[PDB]
Amino acid sequence: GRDSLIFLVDASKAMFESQSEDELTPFDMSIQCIQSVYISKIISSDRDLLAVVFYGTEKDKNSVNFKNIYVLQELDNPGAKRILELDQFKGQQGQKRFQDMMGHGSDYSLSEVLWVCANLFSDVQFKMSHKRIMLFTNEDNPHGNDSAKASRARTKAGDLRDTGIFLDLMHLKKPGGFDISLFYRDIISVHFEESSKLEDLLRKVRAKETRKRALSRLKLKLNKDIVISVGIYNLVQKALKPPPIKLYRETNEPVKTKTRTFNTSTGGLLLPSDTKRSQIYGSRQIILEKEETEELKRFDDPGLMLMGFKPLVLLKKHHYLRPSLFVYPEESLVIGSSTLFSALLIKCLEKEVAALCRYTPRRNIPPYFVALVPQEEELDDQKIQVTPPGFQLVFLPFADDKRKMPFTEKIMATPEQVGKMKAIVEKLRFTYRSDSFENPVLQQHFRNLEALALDLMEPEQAVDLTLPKVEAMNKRLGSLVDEFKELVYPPDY
Amino acid sequence: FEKFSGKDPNSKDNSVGIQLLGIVMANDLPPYDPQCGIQSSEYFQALVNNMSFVRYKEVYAAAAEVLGLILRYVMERKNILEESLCELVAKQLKQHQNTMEDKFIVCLNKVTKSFPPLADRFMNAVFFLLPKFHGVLKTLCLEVVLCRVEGMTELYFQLKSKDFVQVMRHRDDERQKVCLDIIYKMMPKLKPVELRELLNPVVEFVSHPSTTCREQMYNILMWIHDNYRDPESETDNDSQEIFKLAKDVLIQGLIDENPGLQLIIRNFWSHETRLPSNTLDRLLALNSLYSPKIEVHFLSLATNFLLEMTSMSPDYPNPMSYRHGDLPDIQIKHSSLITPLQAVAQRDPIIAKQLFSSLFSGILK
Amino acid sequence: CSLLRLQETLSAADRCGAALAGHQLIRGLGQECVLSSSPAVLALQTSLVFSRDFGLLVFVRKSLNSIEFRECREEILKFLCIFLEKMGQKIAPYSVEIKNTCTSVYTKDRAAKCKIPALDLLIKLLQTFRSSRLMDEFKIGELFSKFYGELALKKKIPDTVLEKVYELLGLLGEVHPSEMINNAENLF
Repeated sequence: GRDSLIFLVDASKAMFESQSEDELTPFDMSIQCIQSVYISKIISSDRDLLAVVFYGTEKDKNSVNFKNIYVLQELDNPGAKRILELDQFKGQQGQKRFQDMMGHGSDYSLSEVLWVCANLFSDVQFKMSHKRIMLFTNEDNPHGNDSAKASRARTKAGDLRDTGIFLDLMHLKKPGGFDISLFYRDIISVHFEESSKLEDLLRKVRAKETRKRALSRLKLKLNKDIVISVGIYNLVQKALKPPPIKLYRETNEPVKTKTRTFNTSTGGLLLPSDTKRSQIYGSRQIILEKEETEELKRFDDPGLMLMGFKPLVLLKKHHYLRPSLFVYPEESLVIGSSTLFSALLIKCLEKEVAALCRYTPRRNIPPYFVALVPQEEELDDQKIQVTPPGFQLVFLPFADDKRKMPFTEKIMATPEQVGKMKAIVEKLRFTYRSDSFENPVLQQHFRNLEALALDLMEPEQAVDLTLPKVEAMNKRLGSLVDEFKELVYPPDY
Repeated sequence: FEKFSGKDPNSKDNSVGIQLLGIVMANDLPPYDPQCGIQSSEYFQALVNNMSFVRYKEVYAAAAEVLGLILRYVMERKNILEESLCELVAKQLKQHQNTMEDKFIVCLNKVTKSFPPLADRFMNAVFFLLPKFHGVLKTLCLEVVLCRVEGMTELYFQLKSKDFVQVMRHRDDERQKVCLDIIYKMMPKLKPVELRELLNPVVEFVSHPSTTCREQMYNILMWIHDNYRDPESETDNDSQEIFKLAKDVLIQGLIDENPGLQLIIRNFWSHETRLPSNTLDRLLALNSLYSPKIEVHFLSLATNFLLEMTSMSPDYPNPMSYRHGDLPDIQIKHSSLITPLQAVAQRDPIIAKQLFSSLFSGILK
Repeated sequence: CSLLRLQETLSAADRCGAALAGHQLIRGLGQECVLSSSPAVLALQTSLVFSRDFGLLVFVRKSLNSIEFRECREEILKFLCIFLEKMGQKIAPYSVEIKNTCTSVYTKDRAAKCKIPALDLLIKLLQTFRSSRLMDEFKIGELFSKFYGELALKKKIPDTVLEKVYELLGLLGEVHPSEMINNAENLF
């Protein structure tokens, strides 16, 4: 449920060495990779557990008590001085000191290493799912000498994949990024792409957050006589942080502050009995029970009702407000809405018609009128899903929505502009994407925490464009905005 | 089959059919075949998927009874079609394992009870499984460990030192312990020092509970001790460091308490093995293993031993008014009866010293 | 001894963290505690066994923060409240000692309540609480009674442990001393 993800560096010998190359030991590149995912799960803050281990080496860290290994850490959600604790390992001083202080390279034996790290899959005491491992190697030859080691590769390998446990080798630059194809299968283990490097890892997880989540499950009675139960889902919440946590000063420790009510006149206490929930205006104070309030919500019950069918195009935006998060109607428990819900969306979409509902949130609420667009089902060859089949949970518009908005005259433009304006926008347009879109200015703080995480000087201080780039603005389009400026006006801004 | 066959998700109607089907099949190589393939093959299938069907166990023993015996079956006759059908039941299994944790495998396993004699399909899973199930806490060690370990059986022995090292002391906990007991069948296996390192718990945790543990434990401490047998051999010094350290244990096992049979087979072993066929020296080096004792009543033991020995049966064969007929009884009949009467009498008591005349007579004479 | 040695020893090595090790420890020696029982030998032999494992665990898990040992005090505290009935009396040293002890085990729930365990914590303390009680105390309890009757006087908590919400409110009634009784029956 909260799963496994694993760092590993191969060792024969020369790997922790740089191949005498003048940039880095690709070993070290791997080092910052480890840094990058383990750090990454600071941001993503993933109850997935992470692994740091090496092998193939001089001394050992393990419980399996064999040559050419080191544990680094056991499976973990991260730690600040788990980060720091591993932070020694950059730098040639830290290359070496890391190496020798631990000892660096002698021999190894492959599938031995398999059940090594696998036997870090032993380390699981908890609920995990994903078994995912990464070897760091340029190794062209595991060995030529004992091909019984090779049979051991092709032997235990299939076991460990069959173990559901999956390690691959990303294209880490042995020359050509690798030149080897040949025997390599064993070494390695909703439409997307793949990459050979860490940078993708780096930025991709710079802002990243939770993955496996579906929890509170409501229903929809369609009519009074027929059934569906409805899965509540958050495509997101407009995801925010785990928020500021109380820890006292020098003690550093959680306050375990509590709250109740003393009497605020006499030194006595107060109790929910002793108080109530009031509205007050003018002269009259008026007091009614926290109960009385919470059940004044009551109309029906948490649950949902097909309230009808509407033109989809009937409302585009005259309007908009707090989103649908996405309810997928459950079909395992209640199926046939497999079929029902299926052809529902089929034809209602065909009708450009939608199923209105009155949604009743959890432990009641006052419920509300909200449309449900049938959500279509979009999948390509490898099945990118932009539209998981379902409903758009479409809030209806209401008085408050319209509580105010002005109306007055409008003076209008001319085609003389649009002739240029269009292509002007063609310079201002970009094909956009699903991706690289956020409010990082909050991200920057879990950068600021990446600090104490590594305990270093300045953050990653990475780059997303949520802000426009001038060279392109003044580049592709140019100053034709001048033409527009003096079209109808000498502005002085 | 027909009757039964066709049960489905949440179908408790299987329950009868299954229970039977096992019990039926439980008879003796279902003749003219069960027709489980012959009237139709996929009677197989139904039985199989049926095994899968749900959390509800019932399939287990059923399948088990089926499947374990199913191979035990197919030996005496055409073996084939039974076979791969398993492999299905595997994929069934391998799923169940991978699909979700506990009930799935553990079922598969108590099932697999009758299953084994083809392996890794479960094993190299159960490899992590079981220990992770130390992760999964309680009776897995039983149900699991049990299952796996009789899974291990012949010709795994190697990494046991590792798989098994992941646990045993990880429980004091008890009634499972049959396992910790059972586990050691290795006569020529783990012989180098690793084994002794493994012997470290041997009587550590065997002490207090129902000795039912002790029974087989020591019982193989025999097998292994023969396997250590050091008669002026020196397979190694350390070898004999065991072999003795064994003996420490072993004669600590010459101490019976509640079960006599402890000391029974303990002894008769001591006889043909720990002893020669002899009186006199046996009396001598008898003492040899008495030193480490630091422990009492033993005297009775050594004695009574040599009371059995001193006459195996050269005793009664060589035994030396109705009142006028007791005259010859108190005139001439036999003195032999005394011999056991002595020992038995004399076995129980406290300071009895007649032992000591036996001693010195057993030497000074 | 194996009771006592194995407990204070293995439990002692456990002070670096135990997990299953301690718990089954707590189990076996604890559970095989009573199933192995004899008058004389085992009865009062325990009486010292129980005695000095009292003196132990108060210290031990008192120190221990939560961790594994929330579950260690599952194992124990269950074995505790059930080992109350072992001795209806001869309790006095362990009467008072366990009194402010399990008082502070309320406090151990007070460090971290809820989850799964801390339920089991206070819950097991509750049957730890009364069958313990012979009367035989005055303000050794009554003191406790006061701001127990505060600690439950308040504190939104799980639907489950809510027994404690009312737990001691009449158990303090069995504590006859007035003015706290006044406090409660006014409040209750």
